[PDB]
Amino acid sequence: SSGGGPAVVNNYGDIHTANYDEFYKGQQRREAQQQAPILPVR
Amino acid sequence: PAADAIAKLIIETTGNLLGYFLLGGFSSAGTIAADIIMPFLVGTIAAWLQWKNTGRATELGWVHYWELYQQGAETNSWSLAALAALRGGFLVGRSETV
Repeated sequence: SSGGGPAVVNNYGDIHTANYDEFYKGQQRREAQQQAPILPVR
Repeated sequence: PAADAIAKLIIETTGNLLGYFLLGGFSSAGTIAADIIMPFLVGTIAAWLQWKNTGRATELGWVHYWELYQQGAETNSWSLAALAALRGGFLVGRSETV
C-alpha cells in the first residue's frame, strides 16, 4: 500500500507539491542571518 | 583644520620658533615660548564632536548600544557645520518601520 505511491513520493522528496518562492526566501533568510551581523552600520 | 591646518603649522610655528630663537630660548631655557609645539599636537585639539541622544537613551532604556563613529560624505566639513554633522550622524541608527 504505502510502498509504491504517495508514501514513496514522500521518500522521493519534493517531486510533487513544492514551490520555489518559499525555498528561495528561506535561503535568503539563512544568508541574511549569516551575513547581517557582520555587515557594517555605515 | 581650525587648529592644525598645514598652513598654520608651517607659518605660525616657524614664526614662533624664530621669535623664541631671537629672544634666546635655545641659548638658555629661561625664555617663555608661545606655541612652538603646534606640529606635535596635530589631530588632538578639539578634533572630535560627541553627542549623546538623550531622547534615544530615554526611549531605549538601561540596556542599549553605546556609541557609533560616523564619517560624513565630506570628510572635512564637520568643523564648518558641527550641528549638521551631528544630525547626519544621528540619521543612521534610528527606529525604522517599513
